[PDB]
Amino acid sequence: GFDSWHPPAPGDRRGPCPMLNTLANHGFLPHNGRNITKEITVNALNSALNVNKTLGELLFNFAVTTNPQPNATFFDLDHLSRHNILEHDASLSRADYYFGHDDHTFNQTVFDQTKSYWKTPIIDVQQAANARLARVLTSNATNPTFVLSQIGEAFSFGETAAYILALGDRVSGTVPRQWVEYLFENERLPLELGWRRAKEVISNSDLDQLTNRVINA
Ligand code: HEM
Ligand SMILES: [Mg+2]
Repeated sequence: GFDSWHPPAPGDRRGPCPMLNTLANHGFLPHNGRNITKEITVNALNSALNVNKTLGELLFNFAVTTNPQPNATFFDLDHLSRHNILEHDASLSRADYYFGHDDHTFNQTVFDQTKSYWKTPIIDVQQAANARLARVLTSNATNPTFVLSQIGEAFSFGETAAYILALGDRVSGTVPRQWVEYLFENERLPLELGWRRAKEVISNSDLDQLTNRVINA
């Protein structure tokens, strides 16, 4: 829960999502990142972040498509790392698969580029959109195998909306820069800096409206 945290050990699976990695480190998800079921996913997202259980189920249904095992009713966090299923190029904190065949390890050089677009202590929708676009332009210019499919692009917009929605204020569309940086660089919730679990339930409609604002910006 909120009061426990420890880093992954050998055998603990981690993937390309900073938030799922964080929730496993806290034990909201199994700390070993394995055998994650619909019920575990829905309960972890609701307990930790106040994600609507309907949204949590939809996200699980995406996640489970990455498990290579036939007829799987679970996923492990490293299944999410399979290139161009849910994972995609032009991430904010991971390298493109092309360069070193590692699209899952946190990459400080990549993240430093993203952070350079967060110029003020509060991130707004415009700065969030700039950071993501800069990553797309950089991958496009440097990765000869760069692809951002229609679905990958929709995912990319949704991921930027997600850190605003889970950590910040969905009406103003703002979030403290330090909390987002803390999440990515520590894979721990920024509780000591004052972050509180969202008091309003986070539903599909909330994610949709914020995603569309990032697109419009
Ligand atoms: C079951 C639920 C979830 C699943 C299956 C999932 C899956 C993923 C995957 C596969 C990626 C990699 C995409 C890429 O290539 O960049 C990713 C990235 C990301 N996810 Fe999650 N995610 C979930 C929940 C969340 C939540 C609740 C948040 C709230 C903060 C979140 C925030 C992010 C962010 C900000 C990224 C971008 C990472 C980057 O660009 O480096 N995710 N997620
Ligand atoms: Mg990626």
